[PDB]
Amino acid sequence: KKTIVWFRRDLRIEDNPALAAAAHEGSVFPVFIWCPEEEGQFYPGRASRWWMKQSLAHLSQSLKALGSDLTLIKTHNTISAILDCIRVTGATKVVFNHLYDPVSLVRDHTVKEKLVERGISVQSYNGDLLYEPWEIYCEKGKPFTSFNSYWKKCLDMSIESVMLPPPWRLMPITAAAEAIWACSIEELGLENEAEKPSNALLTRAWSPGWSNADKLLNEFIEKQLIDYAKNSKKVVGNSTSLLSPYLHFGEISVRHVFQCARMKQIIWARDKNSEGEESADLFLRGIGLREYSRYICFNFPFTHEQSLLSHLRFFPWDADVDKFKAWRQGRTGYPLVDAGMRELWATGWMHNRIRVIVSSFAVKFLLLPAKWGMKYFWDTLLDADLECDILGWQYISGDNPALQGAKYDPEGEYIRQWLPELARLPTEWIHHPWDAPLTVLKASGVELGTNYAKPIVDIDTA
Amino acid sequence: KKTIVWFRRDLRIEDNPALAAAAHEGSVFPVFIWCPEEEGQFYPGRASRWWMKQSLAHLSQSLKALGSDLTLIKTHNTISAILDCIRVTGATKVVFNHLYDPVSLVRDHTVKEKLVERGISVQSYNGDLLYEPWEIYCEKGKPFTSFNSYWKKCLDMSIESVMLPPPWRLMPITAAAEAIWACSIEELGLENEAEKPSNALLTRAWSPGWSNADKLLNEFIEKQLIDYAKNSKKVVGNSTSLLSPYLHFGEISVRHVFQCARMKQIIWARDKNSEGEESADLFLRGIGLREYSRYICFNFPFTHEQSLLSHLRFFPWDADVDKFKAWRQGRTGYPLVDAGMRELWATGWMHNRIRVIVSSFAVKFLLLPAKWGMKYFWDTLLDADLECDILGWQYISNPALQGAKYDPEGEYIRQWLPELARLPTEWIHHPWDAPLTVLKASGVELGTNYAKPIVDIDTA
Amino acid sequence: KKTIVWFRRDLRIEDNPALAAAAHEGSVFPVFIWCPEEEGQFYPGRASRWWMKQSLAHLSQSLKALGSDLTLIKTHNTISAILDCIRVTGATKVVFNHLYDPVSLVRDHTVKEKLVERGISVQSYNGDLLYEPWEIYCEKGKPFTSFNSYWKKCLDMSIESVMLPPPWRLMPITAAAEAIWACSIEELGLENEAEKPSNALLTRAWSPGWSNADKLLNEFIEKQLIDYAKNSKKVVGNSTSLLSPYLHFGEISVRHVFQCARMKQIIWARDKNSEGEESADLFLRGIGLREYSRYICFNFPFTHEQSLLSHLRFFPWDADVDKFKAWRQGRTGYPLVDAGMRELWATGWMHNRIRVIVSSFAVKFLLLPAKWGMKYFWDTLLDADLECDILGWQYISDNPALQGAKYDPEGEYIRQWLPELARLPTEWIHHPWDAPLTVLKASGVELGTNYAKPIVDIDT
Amino acid sequence: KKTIVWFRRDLRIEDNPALAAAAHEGSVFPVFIWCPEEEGQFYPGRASRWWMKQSLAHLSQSLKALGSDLTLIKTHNTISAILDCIRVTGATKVVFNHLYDPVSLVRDHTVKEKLVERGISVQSYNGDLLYEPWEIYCEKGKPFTSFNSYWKKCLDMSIESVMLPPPWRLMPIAEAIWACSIEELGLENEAEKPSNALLTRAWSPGWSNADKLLNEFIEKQLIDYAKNSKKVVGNSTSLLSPYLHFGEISVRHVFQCARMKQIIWARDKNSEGEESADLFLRGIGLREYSRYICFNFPFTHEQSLLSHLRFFPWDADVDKFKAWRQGRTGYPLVDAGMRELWATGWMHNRIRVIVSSFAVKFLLLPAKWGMKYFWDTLLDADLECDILGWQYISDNPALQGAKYDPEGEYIRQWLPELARLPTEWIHHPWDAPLTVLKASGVELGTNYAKPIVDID
Ligand SMILES: Cc1cc2nc3c(=O)[nH]c(=O)nc-3n(C[C@H](O)[C@H](O)[C@H](O)COP(=O)(O)OP(=O)(O)OC[C@H]3O[C@@H](n4cnc5c(N)ncnc54)[C@H](O)[C@@H]3O)c2cc1C
Ligand SMILES: Cc1cc2nc3c(=O)[nH]c(=O)nc-3n(C[C@H](O)[C@H](O)[C@H](O)COP(=O)(O)OP(=O)(O)OC[C@H]3O[C@@H](n4cnc5c(N)ncnc54)[C@H](O)[C@@H]3O)c2cc1C
Ligand SMILES: Cc1cc2nc3c(=O)[nH]c(=O)nc-3n(C[C@H](O)[C@H](O)[C@H](O)COP(=O)(O)OP(=O)(O)OC[C@H]3O[C@@H](n4cnc5c(N)ncnc54)[C@H](O)[C@@H]3O)c2cc1C
Repeated sequence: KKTIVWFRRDLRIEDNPALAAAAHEGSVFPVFIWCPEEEGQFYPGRASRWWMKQSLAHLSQSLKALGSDLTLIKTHNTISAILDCIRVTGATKVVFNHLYDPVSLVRDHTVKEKLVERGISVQSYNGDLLYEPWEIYCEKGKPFTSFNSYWKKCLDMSIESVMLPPPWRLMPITAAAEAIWACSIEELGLENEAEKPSNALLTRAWSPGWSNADKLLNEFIEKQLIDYAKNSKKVVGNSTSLLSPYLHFGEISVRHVFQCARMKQIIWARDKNSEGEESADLFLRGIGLREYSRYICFNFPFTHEQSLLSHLRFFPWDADVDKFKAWRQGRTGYPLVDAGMRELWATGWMHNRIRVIVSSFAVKFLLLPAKWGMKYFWDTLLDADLECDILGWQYISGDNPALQGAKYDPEGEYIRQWLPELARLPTEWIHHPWDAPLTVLKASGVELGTNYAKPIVDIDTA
Repeated sequence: KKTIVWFRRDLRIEDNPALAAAAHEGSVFPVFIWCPEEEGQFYPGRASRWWMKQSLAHLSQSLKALGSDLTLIKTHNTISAILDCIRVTGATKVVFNHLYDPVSLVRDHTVKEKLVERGISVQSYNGDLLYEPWEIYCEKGKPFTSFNSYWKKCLDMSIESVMLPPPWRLMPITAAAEAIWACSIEELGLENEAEKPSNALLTRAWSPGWSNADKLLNEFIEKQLIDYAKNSKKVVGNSTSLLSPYLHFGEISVRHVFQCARMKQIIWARDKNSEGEESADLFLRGIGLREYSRYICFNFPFTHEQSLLSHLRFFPWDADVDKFKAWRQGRTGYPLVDAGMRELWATGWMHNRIRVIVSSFAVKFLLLPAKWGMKYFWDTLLDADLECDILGWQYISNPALQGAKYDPEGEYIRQWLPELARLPTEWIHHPWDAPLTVLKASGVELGTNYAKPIVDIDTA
Repeated sequence: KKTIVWFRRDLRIEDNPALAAAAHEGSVFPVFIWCPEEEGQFYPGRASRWWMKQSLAHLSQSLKALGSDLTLIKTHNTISAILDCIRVTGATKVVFNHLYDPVSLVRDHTVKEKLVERGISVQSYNGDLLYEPWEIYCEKGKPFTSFNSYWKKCLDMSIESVMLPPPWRLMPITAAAEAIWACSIEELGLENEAEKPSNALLTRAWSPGWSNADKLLNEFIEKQLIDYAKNSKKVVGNSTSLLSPYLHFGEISVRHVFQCARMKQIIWARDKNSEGEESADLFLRGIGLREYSRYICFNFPFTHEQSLLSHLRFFPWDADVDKFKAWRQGRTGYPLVDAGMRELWATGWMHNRIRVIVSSFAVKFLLLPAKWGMKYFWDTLLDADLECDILGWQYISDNPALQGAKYDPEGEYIRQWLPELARLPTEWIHHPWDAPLTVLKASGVELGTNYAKPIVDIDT
Repeated sequence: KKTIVWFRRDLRIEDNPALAAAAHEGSVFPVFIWCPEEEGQFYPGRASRWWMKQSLAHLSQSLKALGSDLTLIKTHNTISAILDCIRVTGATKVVFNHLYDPVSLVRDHTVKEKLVERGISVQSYNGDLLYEPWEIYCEKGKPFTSFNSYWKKCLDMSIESVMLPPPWRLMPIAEAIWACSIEELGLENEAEKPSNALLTRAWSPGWSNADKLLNEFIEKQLIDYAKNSKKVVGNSTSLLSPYLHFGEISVRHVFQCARMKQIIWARDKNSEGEESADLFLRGIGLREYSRYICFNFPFTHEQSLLSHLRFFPWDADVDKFKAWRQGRTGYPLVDAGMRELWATGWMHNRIRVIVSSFAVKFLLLPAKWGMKYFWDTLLDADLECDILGWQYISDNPALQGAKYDPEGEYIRQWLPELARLPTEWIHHPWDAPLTVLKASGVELGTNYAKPIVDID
């Protein structure tokens, strides 16, 4: 009994329907493979690379308490290093968890069918979704189009796979020679040397590792799930889940956040505390958006499999740099649009709606190439998914700054935290200081120019 | 397409494997049967009757939120009433859970028989035990007999069940005709109006219902599981888990107690938190006693002699009434056993230490018969589970020595016997022999505001 | 220049105006004189004495942080005693505080007129009361007669006392070997020997020392004083302030608490929190009664000229000593009565509402001589003063079926002290002997075996 | 019987010996006079002028509960109105509290010189100090030279006054000439009204709040004053400066409870606390040294400046100074100053000396030219204390920034741009070699103003 477990994005030792199977047959030794030779343009971002650089030491320490080791390996020809350890340990099946980005379904399918050459087979599993992306059908076996009708379907199926248990103890493979070309994390070029501390001060407002995701989940529900309904439009403060980074990397089983959040939604329904019950629907509706991402990405091919889906690939964005240089620096001249970008670079996370503020501003007002923008988004955000992000820059494809600010920001407290220079305007007309009278600004300490960035462009022509 | 569940001691829906398994094949219809006289002498006790009357009503709301209603039949011909309720819907399935009491075992092999022979399908499930007591083997087909040997093997076979989720939208069928006599719990014979006002005062210390179980669990594991290894032996107040009733009635799925109490055990091991790693494995071994009862009842053969298997069937040695009239009134004299019985009579629960002190003195020194022993616990103890009771007495078949390891400061005796508010611990645990002056200066004159020790410990 | 500060019942450093006045002239060194040969019948009780022994030792450490050393002395005659201190110190002035009990006014009256013969200036300083018992008169200069006729007159006073700070550094003065006839505490003997191991169990519910006082008052006012209206008549739990013993021994200054609430009340006086405003008023009146007590004990006849009003020794007494030893052991039957004495004997303190029940008991429903009723209270109350206490046995000189719901609605007070009634329904606990047998036997209470019978019929 | 107490800078009813001194007698009538033209330059700034608005709104609502009333007289001339209200009410006493600033010193003496004509006696009471500087004459009348020399004699001679009780009853007793409302007594202008809105987030005036910050501070954080006082980060300071300035809390009562817990920790041998206490009462301490020099000599011995800073020429220009309140001085340790001081009206002491010392020693502006601006925006504008520190001044942005900002998170809280540099660089970005610059998000000149200075 010898089996290899290949790890991609399931760095958790609780509710893994790939790992959990392996503990039955016999001993194992896991494997992480990093091959930057095949990703083409889909190479990871700048801090997302940082993320994997951190949880690994957290995870690999975990097997040292369950009696084994995660054994990292770099290479170009993943098949060969697979062919290597197949030669050095004599296991027969290589279990693993599915992936759904279309830079992976080509990688998996080819390596498996080239793995039968040695009479070597494989069983793939589902360890990151609620429903299969091939389960939901219409009446005639077609793909849905409206998520709302989609969510009703998944909401009344109630069929899951299993919430498996955690294994008791691993069966460890002894060792092997050093002809696999890598042993330690540093040789993996996840993070460059010139930016090692500079890309490390995000550790104040973050702490990866599934051990952390457990603390953050339990502390979340009992404390502030009752107020998620009356906070999801509040951009200020930690007013939402903050479980975006963990989910993309598979550190907390989303089919576990679906139970431990479900078993509270029933309690308030029993007590008829309809306030708390109403907050639970938007949350679970939240996760359901994520299914709409991948399910479409598999039923339809991603963005038509080309540059963009059907219409926005050759739109004449102004072929200019400094505005694009200005869009990210935080000097566009607007309170909102410049607000978060001073914070995006600060901790690599923004509210879910503010992103939809900043996003539409560039392509629809600055007229800059989204490829220059989305690439920056992939370049900077922690949890920069491949599938949902391209969904994000489709709903943003098809806004008076005054009105939407008050609803999003009622009392002018957000801008005062990420733009301290404007801490002396009245709560009225703060979000659009260029519209107020000239003399009231003199009443404050805001003078556009040398002490505050004038607006790059205005809506009068925009 | 149509099924009829049948709850016996699984008053819970989160992880009810005999429940979700019915939700997928169509529609369901819950039921609860009461066995008034087919229990013979195994009629549940007084207090234990009360806990059920508070658990069901709370539970009846819970399934109501899911869109269904629990029905309640009271008869001594279970196969008959179940055979009647079948013809109201024509279901081909009747699910339940596996139980190992000597009276429902025989009740179960027949009900399937009268159903399989009559030909209507039925599935059982397992939802009360991690390991089924037929799985564990020693070499080929023999059982173990040393619990440490048993537990040493359970820690090395992780193959077990899979905790399901709770369903979403349950659909009953019709509930058409009440000819099955859909009796109400108030119409169900659970208590007596004469004694009813007294028993309701138990709510000052407990609150039944499965939903309260969860709010206690997270209240437990996140707060005091880290130091349970240094609070199990301190009899005073609330130290232990206080889960014993909720696990007897299936108020909470035991396995989920074994997940959320393991993940908080692997974290400390990774962190070198050597203290917490000790207190974790003195709780998960705590549950381990629980299975070991079940594994002796079924796979070891039952009491071939009377209920007490092969130890005490000849030497009761007494038929007194006044002594038994004195042992349960807290007028014994020993200021440790007295502090218990008033604790039991006041809240219907004791700590595991005291449950082995009031017993040992109840037989080794008071000369009373064992049979009188078990039933009095059997009538009042909230968590009176029979399998975990014969184990309680076969473990047993001066207090100052044992007065130190369990309660050193003597804080306990000054909570339930306030007459001794002015005695130091050097004489609180045995007043009969203290110096004559110390009793005078304190508010204790033997016999007048406290009775002497009922039997001399020194000789007998 | 050189002075001798005298400590009698004001063991505090903050706001001791007799001391701060001597914090300007020169060097000071404290003194505590003891003589158990001048009080005779006024010898403070058993639990009273332990308060001194557990407050002085707390005080002495506080004065040594400022460069001083409280000396302690025994003597048969204080006059000859203090003259010894002149023998070595050779100081010049003498400052003390005023008292009002009938034993001190005679002694201290001799002190002034017997030290001027030695050409020694001597002063007093009234730092224990709010208003002088002699300054308040009627319009015609006669005294008042009734409390409420007096309290309104005391809410508009002009010539107030003064608040003081604590000095920084005290210049001590070392004279010679300690003294004649005595030592620190050993020869004064605040406690006998064998009584010591028992008394220490009082520390669980009290902690002497003025340093603990300030922690309490700040903890009491800004946390509990808002609800004093709704807790003044609830017997269970720490309803009232729990300040009585400190304010007797002067461990806190009465003119500092009275300020700390008035400045507090005016805050609520602005926001229209009358319910918070009104509860503040009762505590204010609570100080009014106590001050009222010192009034009539000075300008009205000395203890009314007798323990019984002037003679009051002829009416029916029927001295049956059996009940007395029967009463104070808490075995009388009336569960509220025996509730008290099982708290009075375990923490040396009761709620004042309770103290008017039992006090009515020993004389009315039992006919015992009142002097037997003081000898117990004086012997075990931790705040057994002389002046307010005589008021207690004078304010009195009612059916429990009613007042039971008056002061303990749900009956929590009985079940905390008497646990054997833990299974009566609440509407019967306050009077069991009216119960029907179908509920006594149905509960665990058998009148006459474990819980004593009524000592006497209520219609007697 | 009636007496006219005269509230000047003691807006509180607790421990006010200029008020309760009337209570022994009888009816009173409080009045508050303002004159925006007799103070000349000392016309209080925008910051302090706003603070006055809340307290009087808070005191008037306070005294009325005692069955009384407090008008709001305004005048062209102070001495005139008092004799005017005299005739209307016909009292015999006009008590008030002292103020030891020379601009108002002579004023009270001017009214002590006119009241003896009418034959109504006056009584001034000590309501701001533990030691009214007349008694502390040492060595027969030669004042001290340092502070600690001054702070020592008072200790061994620690005689004080008696903390007087609060009052119980205030039975009180036409147009007090051309009586004016609250808003005609202009403390604000029309424009600056809404901009004063956000300042409420930082403070909440009123004597009824001073006690809370007092009692909360004494029993919660006074242990950590010895270890937090040299930390710019967070709230590691009492923040009791304004509440103490306007007489909203009796300064001696603060010394009382402080000394109480001090000796308490001496009992339990908590040696760590006992240094936390003695350091703190030193904090109130040097305040007393301010008025001690301001009495025995007028401030700077005659005028606003001692005798010197008229030579030693300045960098006569405003575009330099125009940067300062704009907070573009390059050094984030300074530009973290103005961005706060502009937005809160308060700065920690240590930052205050590193910003104050800058304008004269590096920017080289006129010293008075910067002091005046502080009077406009610091919520604690006080001549007898502002001139103290400015006379206290007359280093390295990294060598000193290390003690008071170990992680720099104080800068990443007020300077949202620089949130991505290592802690050992964020005080002087120009030293960070270029490899750590473009990788980080800052390029000086566009993403952050270049330091307009030569560092040496
Ligand atoms: C004479 C006698 C009779 C008893 N009768 C019962 C009975 O009817 N029902 C009952 O549940 N327990 C019985 N016990 C055991 C004991 O009362 C309980 O197991 C335990 O004290 C309950 O406290 P707890 O819930 O805090 O236990 P904790 O140890 O704090 O944790 C709760 C869990 O501990 C388990 N556990 C701990 N010790 C034992 C044990 N010795 N045997 C079985 N399970 C154990 C329980 O199953 C329960 O699920 C008896 C013991 C004796 C000596
Ligand atoms: C029969 C009888 C006997 C009493 N014997 C004593 C005694 O020996 N010693 C003693 O100190 N008090 C005695 N009292 C007064 C009162 O019962 C106690 O002071 C009791 O402690 C009041 O509760 P408290 O002080 O804890 O309430 P708190 O709120 O803690 O105290 C209120 C304050 O007001 C005073 N006070 C309140 N009510 C009264 C009152 N009716 N008379 C006098 N002062 C009052 C208390 O001394 C205290 O300073 C007696 C009262 C009665 C009716
Ligand atoms: C150049 C300079 C000018 C200043 N101008 C003023 C001014 O106009 N108004 C003003 O109120 N304060 C002034 N200060 C004092 C200093 O600004 C205060 O410490 C700070 O503004 C408030 O902090 P704090 O009250 O919480 O200090 P804490 O120590 O927590 O407060 C204790 C109290 O002691 C006094 N105090 C504290 N530090 C000092 C100090 N360094 N010098 C004098 N007294 C002090 C204050 O009354 C303060 O409220 C000045 C200090 C300097 C160096």
